[PDB]
Amino acid sequence: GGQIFHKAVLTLAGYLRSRYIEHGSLPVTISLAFEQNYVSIEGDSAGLAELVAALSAIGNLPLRQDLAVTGAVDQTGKVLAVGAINAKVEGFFRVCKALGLSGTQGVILPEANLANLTLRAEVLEAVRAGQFHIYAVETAEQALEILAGARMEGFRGLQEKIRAGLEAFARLEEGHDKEDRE
Amino acid sequence: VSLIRPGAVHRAQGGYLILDALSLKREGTWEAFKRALRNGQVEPVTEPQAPAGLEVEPFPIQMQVILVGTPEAFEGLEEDPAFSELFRIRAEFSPTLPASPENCTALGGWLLAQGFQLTQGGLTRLYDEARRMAEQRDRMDARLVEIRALAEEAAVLGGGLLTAESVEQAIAAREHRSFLSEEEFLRAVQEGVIRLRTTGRAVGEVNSLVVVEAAPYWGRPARLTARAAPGRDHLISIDREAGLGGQIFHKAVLTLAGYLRSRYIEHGSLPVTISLAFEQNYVSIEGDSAGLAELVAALSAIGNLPLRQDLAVTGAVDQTGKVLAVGAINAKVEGFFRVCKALGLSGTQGVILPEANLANLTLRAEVLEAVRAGQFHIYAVETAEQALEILAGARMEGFRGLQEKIRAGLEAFARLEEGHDKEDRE
Amino acid sequence: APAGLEVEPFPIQMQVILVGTPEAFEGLEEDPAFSELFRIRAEFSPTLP
Amino acid sequence: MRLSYEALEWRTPIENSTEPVSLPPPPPFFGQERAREALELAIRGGFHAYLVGPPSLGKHEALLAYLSTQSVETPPDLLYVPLSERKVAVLTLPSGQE
Amino acid sequence: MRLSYEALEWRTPIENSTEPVSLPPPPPFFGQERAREALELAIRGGFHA
Repeated sequence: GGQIFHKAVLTLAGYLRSRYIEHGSLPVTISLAFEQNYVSIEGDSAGLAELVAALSAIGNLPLRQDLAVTGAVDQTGKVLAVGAINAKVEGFFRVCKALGLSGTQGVILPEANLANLTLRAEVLEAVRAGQFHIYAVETAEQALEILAGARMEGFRGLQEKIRAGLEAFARLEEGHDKEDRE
Repeated sequence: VSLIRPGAVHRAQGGYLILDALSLKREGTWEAFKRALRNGQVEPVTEPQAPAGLEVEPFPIQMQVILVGTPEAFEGLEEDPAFSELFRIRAEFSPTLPASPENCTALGGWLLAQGFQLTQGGLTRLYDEARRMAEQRDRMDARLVEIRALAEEAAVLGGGLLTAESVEQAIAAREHRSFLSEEEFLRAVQEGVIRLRTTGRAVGEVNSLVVVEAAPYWGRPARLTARAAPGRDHLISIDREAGLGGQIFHKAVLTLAGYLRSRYIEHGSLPVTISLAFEQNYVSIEGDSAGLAELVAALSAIGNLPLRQDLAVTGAVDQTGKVLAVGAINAKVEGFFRVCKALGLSGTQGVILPEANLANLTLRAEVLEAVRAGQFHIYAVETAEQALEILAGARMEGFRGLQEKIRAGLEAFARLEEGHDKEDRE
Repeated sequence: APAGLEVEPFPIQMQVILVGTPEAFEGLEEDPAFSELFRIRAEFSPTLP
Repeated sequence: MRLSYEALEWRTPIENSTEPVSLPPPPPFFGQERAREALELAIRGGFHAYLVGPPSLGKHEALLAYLSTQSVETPPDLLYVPLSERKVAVLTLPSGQE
Repeated sequence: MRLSYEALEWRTPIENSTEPVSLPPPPPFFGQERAREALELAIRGGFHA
């Protein structure tokens, strides 16, 4: 991975670079990692989960953990469909039902995958009972709005908190360049 | 003596021996054949099981050999100076014929000689389809077996008589029989699995037209996006640098970078980094020719220009901004028309294609009907600035022009990066 | 065979219909003879409406 | 520029698809005057030629149809005659004599 | 966008499930009209499909 540029990393970097321009560059380095080894990662598609996690790390936004997040994303932040959407939704439902359904768990999935959503009878029954929720999103900003439980625009909106976090990181890196001064 | 078998050499004495160069070297025969021709004689092939066999006198070669094959077949043969010394006459076949009423009548006569029953309309349709095959408006395809195959299918579908309707049905069926991948793609587009904007405007994204490698004869649109950020002047092509793209320079990236660097000089370098990406990885990108769509998307990202999305953009571009002809222009235009018709023709959709490709624009009947009805528009451009003017719906020059907006966007990016310099000093 | 029989070539009066996966035919479509012999392609959609 | 329909219409207009066509067969290599003249030279001169072209042009059949209309002086009869039980030579006789 | 259950329900509703079905055999290549028409052409014309 030293010289191999990954289309996923390039996509996430392009989104973050073009979306937040108030400094000559993104003043922050983001480390993304699955804390497990059963994950087969695709280097060709940037996950929506990776993007929302990066945005939360930057803006220090507490995301809801009851909602799982799936879906690819492109550098414009549009959420693209992913394969095996049924498998993923049903897997998260299995994990949630194992630990006991809290009545608020759910999955944030691409709206592009609505034509592939053929969930099992138990997932649909939990959805009808209100014990499980499916959120279809088109842009990563929608996913972040659902996860962080707030809107992007407006005062105290998520985008302002992200810009504030970026400002703080820029101040810290230019603080090390203050050390470079003297 | 009575067991000598006559070969092609003997059966051709005083006549012509038509060989296939592909068969000559597929079977390693060309070397011995060349020795025979140069020597003018040959003895029949003997077995290694003969004690002493017969003392056959070498058979005189009194024929004219006429090799046949594709240029690729002869490439492997025209190296030795003996070949060009033996076969001095090269009878090369143009893959196309001048599309003239004389060639149309000649095709009609050739088909009649082949046994088909044509009508004037059926012959006309076959001739037009030959031109379509040639991908040229003034050259019909010379592949007469392919026209005969289509004629056979048309005769079957029309009951032996090749009327205009029968040939149209044969062509439609020929397409339909290979239309599965595009059927799945159009279903994905209609269901929403693949989201294409064919209406409204968007910044930094455009509908390029690509040919898929899963079917290298069907064109379809691809959402191509460009994002501009402050930084060094380097231009990233995400789809060309997804592994094996860092120190291998791409002629397309170099072309786009050269255009952008030379075109906008008000800072020591382009103060912006542009990431160009296709979503929907069904795109077989070409790292050998910069796309006009790539350039207009980059320019829109830089200048924050809301390009029209109902227009698809195709065509290569060189570092001067001149739009170059592209292959499979018919496939691309008809693919975008298919996508737009699936989602319903808004009446303003269209394609921006190189004016260099007007000689190749032999569009299907439905695309032409939509054009005549004003439901579909074809814009021929020579310069990338013209394509941008059509997409963004404004002129480049003058006040509130696209060029000044691009310069303003570049100024803003330069100010952001020199504000990073502000922080570098402070 | 010492010299075998002098058999006349058997005429081919059938219609060949090769059946397989698109992967199987890819290795076969590189021949301008293939597309010249097998000109009708009957593709099966992996799904039905 | 917005291309008009007329600038895009390329199909030669039909006027009667209901009229069967009667056309004489075309000369071999019609529309292929380069190859036809090359072959005329190779035949008039007895040079060995070689037909080059993309596949499916029908070069093989056009070539045979063109050669069939040629006419060379009657070739002499060539045959193998044994001069001994081991030595067999080539004999050339007037045509029809073998 | 919280998808309602109705927007997610995809299963064909069963109006009665204990009634043995009696259905005529479908034509070969049902739902495969592309391949069926390709084969009809290949048969009517004697082409190799």
